[PDB]
Formats: sequence, structure tokens, C-alpha cells
Amino acid sequence: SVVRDVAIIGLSGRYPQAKNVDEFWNRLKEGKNCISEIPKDRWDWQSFFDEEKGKKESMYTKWGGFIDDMDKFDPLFFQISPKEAEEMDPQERLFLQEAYASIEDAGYTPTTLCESRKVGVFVGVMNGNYPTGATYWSIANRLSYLLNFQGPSVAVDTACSASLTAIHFALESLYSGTSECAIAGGVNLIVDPVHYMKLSALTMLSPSNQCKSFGDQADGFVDGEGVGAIVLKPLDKAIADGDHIYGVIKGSMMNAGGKTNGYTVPNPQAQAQLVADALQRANVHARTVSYLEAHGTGTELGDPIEVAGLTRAFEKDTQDKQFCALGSAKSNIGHCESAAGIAGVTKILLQLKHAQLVPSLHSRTLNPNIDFTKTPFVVQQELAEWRRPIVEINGTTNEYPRIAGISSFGAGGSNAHVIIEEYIPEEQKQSSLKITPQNPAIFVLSAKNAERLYEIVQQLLAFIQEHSLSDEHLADMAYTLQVGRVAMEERIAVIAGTMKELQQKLTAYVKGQEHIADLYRGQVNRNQEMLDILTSDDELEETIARWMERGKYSKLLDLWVKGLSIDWNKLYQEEQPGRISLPTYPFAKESYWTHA
Amino acid sequence: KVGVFVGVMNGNYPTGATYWSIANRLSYLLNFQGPSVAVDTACSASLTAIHFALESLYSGT
Repeated sequence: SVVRDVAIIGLSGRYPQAKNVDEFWNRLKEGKNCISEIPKDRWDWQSFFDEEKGKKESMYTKWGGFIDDMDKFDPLFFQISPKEAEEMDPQERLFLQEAYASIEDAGYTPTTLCESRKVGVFVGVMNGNYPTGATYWSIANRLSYLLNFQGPSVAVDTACSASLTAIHFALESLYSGTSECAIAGGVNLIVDPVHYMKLSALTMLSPSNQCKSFGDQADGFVDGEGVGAIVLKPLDKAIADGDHIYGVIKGSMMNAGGKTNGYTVPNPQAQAQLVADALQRANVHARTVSYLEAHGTGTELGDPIEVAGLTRAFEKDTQDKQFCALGSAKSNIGHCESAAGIAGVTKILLQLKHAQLVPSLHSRTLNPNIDFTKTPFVVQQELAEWRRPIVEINGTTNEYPRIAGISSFGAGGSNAHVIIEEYIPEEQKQSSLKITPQNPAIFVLSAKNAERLYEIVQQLLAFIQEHSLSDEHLADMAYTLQVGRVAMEERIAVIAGTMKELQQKLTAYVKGQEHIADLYRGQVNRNQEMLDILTSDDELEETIARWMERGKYSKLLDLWVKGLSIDWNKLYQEEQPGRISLPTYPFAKESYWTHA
Repeated sequence: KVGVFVGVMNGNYPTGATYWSIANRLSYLLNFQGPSVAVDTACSASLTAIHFALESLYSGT
């Protein structure tokens, strides 16, 4: 059907030295170069290292963007056996965990995300080096099975553009209505030295730890790892349901360069057509774009071609010069193949959340072959406020939203581009759910076992501290914890009328205090029998309804913590609080590996 | 604007799974500049590829 606006309602990711998107923000804002030495637990690089570029069965770098705890997993959470976990590619494991976390971040459970179960799964992947083989379809299908998704389920491989192709397909699927909700993302892990030997034989990699995006002396990219997932939802429905929205994808395109002077040589004309077509489909004039996250792999050939293409595409709409900032996240985390597009999307969404532009590293001296004074763009060098541009298109002047474009190009010539606009809410702050000591909030927490629940409490205290959450967040926090977390076997619940009170009681719990006022502990495992026989009848769900109205909070929580199912939505008779991001489940970190 | 959609699910050759190149080599050699993608949906993979092609034709890309 027709192009329409698509909301991003959920986000999770793991990047070098960034186990969550908060760390990613800290790395971006500070201009951190996240490249490190090949960990000994991957292989010993000295055995294979040779300065001779292009040599066979060798490599000329010691560097990569490696994530921590690559081999860890919580198989019991998913009722997967340890042997099966050993046999599962860790790429599948990590995408599964990030998608689950992204669902928690949105504030939904697997059941309520989509009642029809028509949730699509689209995943980009291009490397399959685990010893048990490439099994890309299973990265999607494992998710669809475990989470009861009955929409499309597909693994895509378009090389370096794979995750942006996947996003494009997801937008198509939402437009045609075969999915009402969708998971989109990509994954790439470096699990075997042959990964580096192949890239080294074609001399595509830099020897150094610097991806010099648009910088002088460009000599290839630094290889990287990444895993990310986003939840996509129609904008109108996202507004109606009160979800929190990182941004609105207005449109995208993917294409290929066709025949150029040599295989893997990029074609600037096709890139220009790509970007022009994305802008036309989005109905976005190029002059309103104020940041461009480039592919920016740091090769001497590709960067000038890219800038020529961008200049040609923008010059179709405007002759204005140096109005749009340009940068690349690869300067921080390196080039991560199938996850490069999702990493760039994440950076754009974080910039929108913080309304900030971060440094693009290693471009203090610009490519001497690129005359930026002849272009629409200024390469972003320092942390700066991201300004809404004021623009006189058509001799009419208006303020436009912060809008960014992102391009992603594959080695085989497959290109994609996506247009992302800030979401600007309507100013409705009735605040009729004001949480006070007279109208306290119900905070519920649960986990598979006591260790995980304890870690959940620690992470909540830390998150409240980190983001300076206070009384005005209690309503949204409690609502999100009520309706946006699966109620697991080990449960606690706290009544609090102020943030300080919550911090006090939770710290006392963390501190080992056996008896805490208005804090209840218990397990579902114990009272399974009586639960089964009483909840069948609505008669008792009505009794709960009356307890809630009357405010018998202590009673409901004493029963809830033993396993009594409570429809927390009935707690909000008039209106609804908003969903907010909160920390996600701290999966157990146990190592599993096979033998080749 | 010729699209290429190919279903594949096994990558056991000694130099590795390089599924993207099965499509991109074709698009390069024949000067095709439409979408070029390797899809893996296991057994149904080629019919998934057909489904994608039908969509792509429907939207006019």
C-alpha cells in the first residue's frame, strides 16, 4: 500500500564497550574510540600476524570491535537445554536476548504485543562462521517459535547493508498489513580467525585501530561486532496506545549499482538515485536534512565517491552549501557489517533523544581529495547542540524538525537508505495520575530466581540514580512495570508515595532487611495449586476489581506475590499512564561452546 | 531496475557462506540495479523470495 509513517517503539543493543544503549550514548558523546586488541579467547593473533598485506592464510591487523561475554547465555530462561545451547550459534542467542530486551523496553509482554500473534521477524546477517554452520533462518525462526510470533520470519543477507534491507522489508510488511508489529535488526560476530584472513587477503582492512571516516590517509575499515533489534509500529497506533517513541521512519530505499568498472566498485550515480528516490518517497525536501550519518568506511576510494553521490542527490533539490552536519559512528565502534545500519540508526535515535550532535572521530584533517566547501555538508567535529533548522523552501519560512538520513552500502553493490524524523508529541499533561502519599503507586518486580531479582533491584536503583528519576516518574514507572514485564516466579512488590521512599525500601531490600514496611516477598512456585482453581471464574477477578477500587493494596500484593494473577490495567479506570524505558532482564551469563 | 531475489540455506563450501555474492555477482555482470538479495527461509526460501519479488513488483520498485 501507500507510504505511511512508521514508529520505532522499542530499542535494545550491544556494541563494543557498550552493553546497553546508555553506554552507547556515553561513548558517542565523549568521542570514544572503542577499538581493542583481538582477545586471546578468540584466537592468538601472533600465530597468524604478518605485515605483508594480501598474503594468504594470514592477517595484518591485531584489532577489532569485540563485545564482552560473547559466549554467555541464560538457556534455562527459554527452556532450552544446555546441550542445545552449546549447539546454537551465539548470533542466534544474542539476537534472541536483544529482541526480548527490546520488547521489555517498549513496555510490552510477548502476549500483549499483538493479540493476533501477527508479529513479523526480519533479520539481516552475512557471516556464518560458527563450526556447526550458517543457519541464518533460525535467528528469526527461534524467535518466532519461542515468542509465539506467527507473522513473516526471515533471515536476509545483503552483505554490509543487510540490516537496513531488513528494515526496509519491515516497513513494506507494515505497509501491506501482513504484520501489525515487527522485529527488525541485524547481527555480526567474529568467531574464527578465517574471518580476518579472508578480509586481509583482499586488503580491505586498515592495519590500524582507526576508521578514518572522511579523514586523510584513509586505508580501510576496522572490523567490528554488533547486535541490535528495533520494534516497529504504525505511528497512528503508537500515538493511540501511548507508547514511547524514539523516532519516525518516513521512508527508505534499497538498490544496486549494476555494472561498474570493476566488481565491488561503487557507483555514485546509483547512490544519488537511491537517495533522491528515498527523499521523493518520503516527500522530504533535502534542505530540511540537518545530519547525515555516512557509511564512512574509511577507504580512499569509497569516501570521495560517497560525497560525490550525496552532493549530486542534494543538488537535485538545493544549491545551498555546508548546511548539514556529516559524521560516522564507525569512527567510534568500527565497521560491524550486518549491524552497521542498525548501529547508525541507534546513534541517530540517541541524538534525537538527547538533541545533541556528537563528534565523528579521526576527521580533524579532512580527506584532501574532498572539497567540503563545494558541498551541502559540514563534517561534525565536536559535541554540539543539534539545532532545528529554519528554512525558506519555496520562499516560505518555517522551522523544521531535526531530520537525519542514513545510507548503507554493501560490498557487492547493494545500497539502502532510510529517512528518520523526530517524533514531536502533542502537549497533553493532565497529570491526573499524580503519585502522592495519598495516592501511592504499586511497583512490581519479578525474576526467574532470587539472584536475578536481586540484580533487577540493583539495576533499578542504579537507573533511577543515573537518570535522576523522581516523583514525577513514579506513575510511568509503576505503569510500565505493571503492564510491561512478564510476572515471573520470584516476586517482590513495594508501595511508595515518593521516589525517595522507593529508594529507601529497595535499598533496604538490597541491604538484606528481612522485614520492610509495605514490601512483600514470596514465590509462585509454592501456591500453584490454589491458584489454578480460583482464577478461572471472573467472580474473583471482580473481587479483585473491588479490592483495587477500595484500595486494598496490601491484600492484593500479599496475594499477587504468591502467584495470584492481577489484571493491572483495571487499576487505571480513567485515562492511562505512559510507557517508559526501564532496565531489562539481567539474563544469567553462563558460557556455552562446542568443539570443532 | 531489474530485481534479483534468490533463496539459499546451506553454505558449506570451504571458503565460507557468502550468500550475498550469489545475487550481487549476477546484478553486477548483467548491469541490474534493482534490489539484489539472498534470502534464507530454509525450505520455503525460494518461495519466500518469490513472495518478495511479487511485493516489489506491486510497489513498483
